[PDB]
Amino acid sequence: EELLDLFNRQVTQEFTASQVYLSASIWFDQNDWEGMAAYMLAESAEEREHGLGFVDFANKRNIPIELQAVPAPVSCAEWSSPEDVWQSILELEQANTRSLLNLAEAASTCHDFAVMAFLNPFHLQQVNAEDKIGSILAKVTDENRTPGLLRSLDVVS
Amino acid sequence: EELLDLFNRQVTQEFTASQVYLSASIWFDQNDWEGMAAYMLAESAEEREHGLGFVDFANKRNIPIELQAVPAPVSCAEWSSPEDVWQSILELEQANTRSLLNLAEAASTCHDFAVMAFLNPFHLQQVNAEDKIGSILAKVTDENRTPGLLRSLDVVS
Amino acid sequence: EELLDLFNRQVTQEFTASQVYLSASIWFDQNDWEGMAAYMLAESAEEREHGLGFVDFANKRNIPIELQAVPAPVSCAEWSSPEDVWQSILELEQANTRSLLNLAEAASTCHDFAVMAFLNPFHLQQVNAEDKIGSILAKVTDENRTPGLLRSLDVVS
Amino acid sequence: EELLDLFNRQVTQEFTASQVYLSASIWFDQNDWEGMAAYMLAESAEEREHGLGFVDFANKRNIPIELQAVPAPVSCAEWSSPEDVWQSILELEQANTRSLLNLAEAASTCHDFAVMAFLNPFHLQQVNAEDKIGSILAKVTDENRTPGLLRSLDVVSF
Amino acid sequence: EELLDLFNRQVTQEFTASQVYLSASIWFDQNDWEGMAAYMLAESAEEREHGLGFVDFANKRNIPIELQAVPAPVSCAEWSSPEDVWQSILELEQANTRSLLNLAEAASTCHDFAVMAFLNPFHLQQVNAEDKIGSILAKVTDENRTPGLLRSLDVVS
Amino acid sequence: SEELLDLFNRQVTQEFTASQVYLSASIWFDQNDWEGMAAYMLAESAEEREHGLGFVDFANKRNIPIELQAVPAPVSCAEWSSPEDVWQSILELEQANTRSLLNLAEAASTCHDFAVMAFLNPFHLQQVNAEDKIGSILAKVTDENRTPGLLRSLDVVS
Ligand SMILES: [Fe+3]
Ligand SMILES: [Fe+3]
Ligand SMILES: [Fe+3]
Ligand SMILES: [Fe+3]
Ligand SMILES: [Fe+3]
Ligand SMILES: [Fe+3]
Ligand SMILES: [Fe+3]
Ligand SMILES: [Fe+3]
Ligand SMILES: [Fe+3]
Ligand SMILES: [Fe+3]
Ligand SMILES: [Fe+3]
Ligand SMILES: [Fe+3]
Ligand SMILES: [Fe+3]
Ligand SMILES: [Fe+3]
Ligand SMILES: [Fe+3]
Ligand SMILES: [Fe+3]
Ligand SMILES: [Fe+3]
Ligand SMILES: [Fe+3]
Ligand SMILES: [Fe+3]
Ligand SMILES: [Fe+3]
Ligand SMILES: [Fe+3]
Ligand SMILES: [Fe+3]
Ligand SMILES: [Fe+3]
Ligand SMILES: [Fe+3]
Ligand SMILES: [Fe+3]
Ligand SMILES: [Fe+3]
Ligand SMILES: [Fe+3]
Repeated sequence: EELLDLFNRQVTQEFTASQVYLSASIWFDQNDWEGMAAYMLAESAEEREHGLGFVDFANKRNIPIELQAVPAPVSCAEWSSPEDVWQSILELEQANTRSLLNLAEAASTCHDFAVMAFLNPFHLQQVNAEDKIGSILAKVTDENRTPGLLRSLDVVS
Repeated sequence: EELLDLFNRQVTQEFTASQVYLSASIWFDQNDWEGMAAYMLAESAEEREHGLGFVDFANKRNIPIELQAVPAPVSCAEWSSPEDVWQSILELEQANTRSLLNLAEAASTCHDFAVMAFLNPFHLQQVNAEDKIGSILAKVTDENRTPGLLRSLDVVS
Repeated sequence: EELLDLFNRQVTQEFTASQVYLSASIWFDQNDWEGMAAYMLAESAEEREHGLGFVDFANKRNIPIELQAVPAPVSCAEWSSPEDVWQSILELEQANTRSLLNLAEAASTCHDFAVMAFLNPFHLQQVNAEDKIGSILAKVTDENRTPGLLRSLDVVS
Repeated sequence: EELLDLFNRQVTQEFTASQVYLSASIWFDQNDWEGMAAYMLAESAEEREHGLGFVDFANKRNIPIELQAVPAPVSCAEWSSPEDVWQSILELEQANTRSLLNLAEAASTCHDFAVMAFLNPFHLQQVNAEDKIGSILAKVTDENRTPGLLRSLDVVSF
Repeated sequence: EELLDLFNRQVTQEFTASQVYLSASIWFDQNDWEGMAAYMLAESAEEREHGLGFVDFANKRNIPIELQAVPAPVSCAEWSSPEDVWQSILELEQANTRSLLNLAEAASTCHDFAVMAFLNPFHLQQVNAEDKIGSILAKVTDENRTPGLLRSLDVVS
Repeated sequence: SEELLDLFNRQVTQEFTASQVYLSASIWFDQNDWEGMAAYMLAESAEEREHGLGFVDFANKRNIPIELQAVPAPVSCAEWSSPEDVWQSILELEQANTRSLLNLAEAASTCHDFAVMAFLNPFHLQQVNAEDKIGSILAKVTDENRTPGLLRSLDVVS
């Protein structure tokens, strides 16, 4: 019952992303990027709400949910500049997107029209999230070419 | 530094309790106790906010946080009735209280007045939380003596 | 009483900090850093308000206060750029913190519960104050790596 | 004066009632009947207000008031269900009614028209108070026949 | 244990003070000091509210409370002037302060952080209460040096 | 101008000195339970500090280098034992704030420093107001304090 397992794992993936955003928030705060830290913190809350959405839909559709361990974030070990963090967040969102497309591909195989309809807005959110992060990362990578300049973006924007 | 250690453990414990309250709402939902499930769901969010509060203080005080795995909730698999769930949630809160007091003990021994001040409203919150859950459990245990009657409590949320 | 002595020293320490913030405001103003000047000026009034809070408590609790001289700020003479100012201010705040922690320890030993309670919000204020000065100093030190760029933090504030 | 004496005893009886209501609040609360607890709590403040009213009238009328001890409520030692509590509260109000009629009898005897006029709203309050408490007791006694049912109306109601 | 006892005594002391304040309102009213009487009456209600706050906390923390007798006030038999009343009220509050501090000592000894946190605002209120009473008494004692002058305090504040 | 810069610096010192003397006075009044008088001195302390900040602000704009001096420990408190003594000391403080403004203005006139003279003018008028008001309070205090308790009644009302 691959579909029920993938749905279950999607919840884990959402909560996993929430923790990694939190991890990014903490690294930014510890290094005095309060603007970038606030953005990561909001995204952490948003990834948790996506998870809660999946759980609620599962409850309604009698998809048994069993909550799994939420793994320790580990990219924070290696981050040493804002660019490192944003790049890890971009990889996280790309993985998020692949996991949703797998889910929707299993639903399609099983003719599970309800699940596919449920997933639609999420596919469009991922498009927007990858673009947004991609854009932030491009800015960060450009600005960090001059010492101190990126520190101006955080504060202003 | 056992203080740093206990502070990290507290963050973990708050997120752990968040997940346990989510598993409770899941079980309540799946068994058609929507009122009780709404309540657990809001407590889940609240525990997460307590975790965030600790993280924020730790950042400001240069207590380095490293996010740990959030363990899977274990007790659901054994719950059979609402009484079982409210009992596990009472134990959870009793544990929550214990670890706040341990943390506070270690702060005291260190003369860390800032940490003690920070924890005061959580100590008072814990008193309230254990009271409220104790009270709910007593009602549940009294009302469940008549078949069907507890379902009536549940349509009071 | 050493408690009495320390309580009186704390008043002087708050007024001393007010003067030193004022000295910084002056140095910033004379050097055309109006945004940083305004910020230091507001911190000078706040420090004076803390002094006054201690004085008022002392009157109420029969701690005799005798006001001491407020020494001339000395660090201005050596400041050459905004980094030097902000680093002196961070030191000032670290010393404000230590003096409050010593007062609290003296209060603890005498079982002076009222003094300990009165001090709690100042312990938490200090945590915030050090985090905030720490974070400005980090930005200032990063942005001053490019000529003129820090002058852009000041105006955009 | 028997009147001065009864007037002072009236004050004591009110403050005693206030304490007994408070002990009922505490038993309810400790036993997780928060609605019944809130009711008793509000009744304790009301009884205190009746005592203060008597005190104020006494001062105006030059009846010297000497505040007496308010004894420890002791029935809580033996309460074990809400029914026991409300039974004790009914007895309490029947006693409040009796000390009021004693005071009024003595006032009538002495032709103290002012005192009797002062007492009239209290005589009507007691009527209402005894009626309300008796009705709550009848409800509690009927509901407690089915396990759990009483609890379900502490919550919904009070 | 010492904590449950002291906690019960504290409720007793608050209700006793409530009666003592009532007793003073009585004495003032009987002697045509309506202003001072109204003030004592408000204080009587306020002490009663403190007692109820302790009771509520004890309920929540499972500190069994059993209400003790409220003794007959007895200072009233000896009061001859406003000054004697206000002197008894000062001693009353100094005794209120004493017992709070003992309760706090005992809580500290047991590491009862919740009780200590609950007590902190009462410690600060006692400081204010003793100040205010000390100050009223100074005024009464000064003003009563000229016949009839104290009747002025009363009809104004 | 050298004596003009020095006097302008001393003027800053004088305002903050006065601010601390007024605070000393608030503390003495509070400790002796004159709350009304205490609140008035505290308000004055803040206002004196504001005047100082106004001088600092003008100095900065005019490029008069300000170096902040020690603010001395107030010492009149040691001597005060009634409200009269506190108010007299405050009158003499405002009389010295006045002399010191007039000195400054004298140096500026000499130097033809028109902007400084313009800047001082409202402070000259304020000092008139301040010496008049302290004078009036001190006369009231000294009159009232001839009857025991009387002064106390008017801290409390006014
Ligand atoms: Fe978003
Ligand atoms: Fe997501
Ligand atoms: Fe997003
Ligand atoms: Fe986003
Ligand atoms: Fe928690
Ligand atoms: Fe909790
Ligand atoms: Fe909760
Ligand atoms: Fe809550
Ligand atoms: Fe601030
Ligand atoms: Fe600040
Ligand atoms: Fe400070
Ligand atoms: Fe600050
Ligand atoms: Fe009633
Ligand atoms: Fe009623
Ligand atoms: Fe009623
Ligand atoms: Fe009554
Ligand atoms: Fe009654
Ligand atoms: Fe009070
Ligand atoms: Fe009060
Ligand atoms: Fe008061
Ligand atoms: Fe009290
Ligand atoms: Fe009191
Ligand atoms: Fe003035
Ligand atoms: Fe001035
Ligand atoms: Fe002046
Ligand atoms: Fe003035
Ligand atoms: Fe003025």
